[PDB]
Amino acid sequence: LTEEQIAEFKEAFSLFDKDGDGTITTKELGTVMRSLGQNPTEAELQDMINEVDADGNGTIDFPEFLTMMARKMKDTDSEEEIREAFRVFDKDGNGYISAAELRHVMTNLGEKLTDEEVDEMIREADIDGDGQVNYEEFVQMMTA
Amino acid sequence: LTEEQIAEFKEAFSLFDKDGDGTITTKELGTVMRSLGQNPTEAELQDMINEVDADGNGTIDFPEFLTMMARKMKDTDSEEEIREAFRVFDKDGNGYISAAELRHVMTNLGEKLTDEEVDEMIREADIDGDGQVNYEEFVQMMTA
Amino acid sequence: LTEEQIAEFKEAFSLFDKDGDGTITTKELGTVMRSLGQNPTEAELQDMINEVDADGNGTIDFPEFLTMMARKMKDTDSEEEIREAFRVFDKDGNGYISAAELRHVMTNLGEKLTDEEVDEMIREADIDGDGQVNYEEFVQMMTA
Amino acid sequence: QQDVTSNFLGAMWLISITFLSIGYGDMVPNTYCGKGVCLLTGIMGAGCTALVVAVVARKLELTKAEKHVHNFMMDTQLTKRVKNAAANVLRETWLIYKNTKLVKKIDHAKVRKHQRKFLQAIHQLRSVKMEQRKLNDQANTLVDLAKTQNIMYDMISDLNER
Amino acid sequence: KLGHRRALFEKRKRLSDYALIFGMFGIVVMVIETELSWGAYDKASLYSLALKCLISLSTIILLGLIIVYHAREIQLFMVDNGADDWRIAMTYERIFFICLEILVCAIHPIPGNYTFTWTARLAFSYAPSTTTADVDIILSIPMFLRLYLIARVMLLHSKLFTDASSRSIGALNKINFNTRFVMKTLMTICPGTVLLVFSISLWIIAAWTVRACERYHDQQDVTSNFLGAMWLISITFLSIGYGDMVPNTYCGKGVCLLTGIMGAGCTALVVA
Amino acid sequence: AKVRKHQRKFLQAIHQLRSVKMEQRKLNDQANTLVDLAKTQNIMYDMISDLNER
Ligand SMILES: Cc1ccn(-c2nc(NC3CCC(F)(F)CC3)cc(N3CCOCC3)n2)n1
Ligand SMILES: [Ca+2]
Ligand SMILES: [Ca+2]
Ligand SMILES: [Ca+2]
Ligand SMILES: [Ca+2]
Ligand SMILES: [Ca+2]
Ligand SMILES: [Ca+2]
Ligand SMILES: [K+]
Ligand SMILES: [K+]
Repeated sequence: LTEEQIAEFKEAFSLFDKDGDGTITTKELGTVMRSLGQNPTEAELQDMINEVDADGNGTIDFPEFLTMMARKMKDTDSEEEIREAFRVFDKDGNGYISAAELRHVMTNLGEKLTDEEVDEMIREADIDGDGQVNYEEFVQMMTA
Repeated sequence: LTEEQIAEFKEAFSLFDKDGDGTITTKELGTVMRSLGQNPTEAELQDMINEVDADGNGTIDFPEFLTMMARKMKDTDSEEEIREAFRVFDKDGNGYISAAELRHVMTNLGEKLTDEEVDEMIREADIDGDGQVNYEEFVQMMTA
Repeated sequence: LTEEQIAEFKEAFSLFDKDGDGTITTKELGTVMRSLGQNPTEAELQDMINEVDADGNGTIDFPEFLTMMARKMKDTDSEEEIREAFRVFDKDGNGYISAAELRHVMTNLGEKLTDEEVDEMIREADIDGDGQVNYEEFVQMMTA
Repeated sequence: QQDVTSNFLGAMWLISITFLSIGYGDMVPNTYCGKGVCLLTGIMGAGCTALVVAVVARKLELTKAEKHVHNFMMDTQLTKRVKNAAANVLRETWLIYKNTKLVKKIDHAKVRKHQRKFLQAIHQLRSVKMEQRKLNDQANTLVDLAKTQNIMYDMISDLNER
Repeated sequence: KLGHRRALFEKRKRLSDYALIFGMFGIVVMVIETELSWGAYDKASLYSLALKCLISLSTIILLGLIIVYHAREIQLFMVDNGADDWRIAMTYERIFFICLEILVCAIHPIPGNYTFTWTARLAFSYAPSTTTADVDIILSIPMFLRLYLIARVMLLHSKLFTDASSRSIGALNKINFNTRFVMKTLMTICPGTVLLVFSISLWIIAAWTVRACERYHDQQDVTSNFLGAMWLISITFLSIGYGDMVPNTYCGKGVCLLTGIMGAGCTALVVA
Repeated sequence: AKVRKHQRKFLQAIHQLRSVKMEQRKLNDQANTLVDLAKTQNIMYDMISDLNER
């Protein structure tokens, strides 16, 4: 990483981190986001600060900042979008999808596949054979 | 009656029921409406969810949806505007109209009727000499 | 000041002094400020009334209102912008600035000075010879 | 009998120029049919042009999601400029003192030049801070005001139980 | 991972400038040659050959630079979107746009001497005219289409969209940093300068185009005058209308139509 | 060749899926501005007035 790219994200950490202290908390993030017109709730702010924190400390640091600003800057993660496509049909909120609904949506909604192809997809999809697909290990095994 | 209409009806039913419980409650009916920009109150939501229900359950059923949708899509039931025309002059909110007020509005408002016609009315409209002529029966006897 | 200027000053004083009392209170100031569309809080109103209050009373009189009205009308009061320039880099809400940070900002931000000049400035500015450099002094000393 | 208004391209040109309200050139109708057609085209154009202008003026606006990023882009700047403008004041307020109370011989030209630069620095620092207030004011009055209203209504309804 | 990257952005930035230089060189040479050929020397002299071989060479190098800038863009696409073979990035839209760019940038007056027959009807008098024109005038005008390279260079040299933190923040919000976003931001921050620059740039180009078109059927110095064409363009832009000056050919009429169409929106935007 | 064709189609499907989820938020943003904001204000004012007499 170029030193210019390090002075950058630092001129931004200065913006996010007010009053010094080298730490970004929920209140500071809420203030900087409300200064732009946005009105996040407490749950949304907590989720945003949880998606970045890895220490478990509850506060974000510059090393915890560079590991995400150097990945969201470029590229296009397919693993972050296949999961979205999966959860489009998962309205319950859990992490499971029924096999019958999966077969129906694969065979009736857009570029329909044949019965044998979807049967093969199910047979290599249901590793446990319990009739409840997880669609998470199904992504880990396939995309990676 | 055709399968296509059932398809659009099921698709529309899927909008209201956010979850997969097959139920429309006071929460979804009102969450959808506020997503559409409407701002119903508790009484209005309760009345809307009440006047479609059949099996006294509070939750709205798919046959209950179909029964209302198959009728509110065509024709103009005159028994829905005659009662509104009666309610126009019912400011109090009860279900009774005084004979004198009815005679006055029939004689002085609109195209006006002669004394003989309004004399035949009341004496035919009111099934009793109480003087509190009901308008809910003069829709199920005269116009049925 | 001439008699006419005193006349306009009294006329302007009459606006804030609504119901009389010979005094302007916090409520009167808040009312006259909010009548113009502004929405000041309690802390801002208290700060505004404290910046003018003289005899520790909490109320503003004409003798203490005539002053500052002949000063916030001409000149620039450079001693009021030097303090703002110092406060620009004082984000901690205090009255001290770090010597190392002062040297860094004087060296690498705008019309960069030489090392010897900034070293001389740091040595002369530190009367107590400590890392916490005050900025109320060095503004009350050089701007005599 | 001159192939002027009976030419397809000539008629196309005439209709185009009358639609935009520029006006006729050397081609004007010889009959009432052409005059009526030109009147109809002008009447239609007098509203069509305004509608098209309104549509193309509305199509050049930023959405809310793009506004929320443009605000951050502008707020990333207007701070380097503020720091640069504030450092010059501190530089000159030291240079003037040095040149007026440290050197054995007082050079008047340097003092005058530094006192001239001090006012420019002060004015630039005062000017750069108005853009921040303008940006804050325009970034405000953009909140929904409905989600918080519903949240507060629900909280007060819950508190009504005492 | 910043090793292969940041080594292609600079290459593209240099290639854009080196393409712009050779793009503008040919325009300068064509203007000079078209102005000088009307009286200083005939089309059979050696000066025309000398001044057209340079344009041909500049076109060759411009095409050579373009066909390498596109390859660098393909390499950047491969680096960003995980892929191994380069045929993944080759779709119908990309090929069509590359072909369109090559066709647009591969037009210039070929050296030689060719002529054709031109006839037109004089305006306000309805009198036919017939002169033997040149073929080079047909190919010289479309060279003004090379002006998108200025926009490309300005977009690639912008100090706003090139910031990494802004790109990351915009990718978090799921927005695209395409040309429309840049145009909207420029209209938001500086709406008057863009309009002024566009109008001033269009004025002289349109006036020169009208003057060059209407010089074969004009023996009275009315529409073949630079100050007589700038005035016409100015009065047509504001929708006032023509006076005693109307185009004698279809080129002038088309230019006037385009100027009027542009003005009908430019005036409203400036007023707003 | 099949792998390359299917990867191209996968990229196209991704880019067409990401485009359709922006209208779903543009509609919500443009529809959230129709709230009256006065009936709820009056209701809350009445509730707070009732709560005042604790
Ligand atoms: C304009 C602007 C400024 C900040 N924005 C923003 N920041 C997010 N995360 C931050 C990253 C830095 C941190 F780690 F220090 C704290 C958490 C997340 C996020 N969003 C909104 C869009 O889709 C959901 C997530 N937006 N947006
Ligand atoms: Ca902090
Ligand atoms: Ca941490
Ligand atoms: Ca339900
Ligand atoms: Ca039911
Ligand atoms: Ca008082
Ligand atoms: Ca006092
Ligand atoms: K006109
Ligand atoms: K007009």
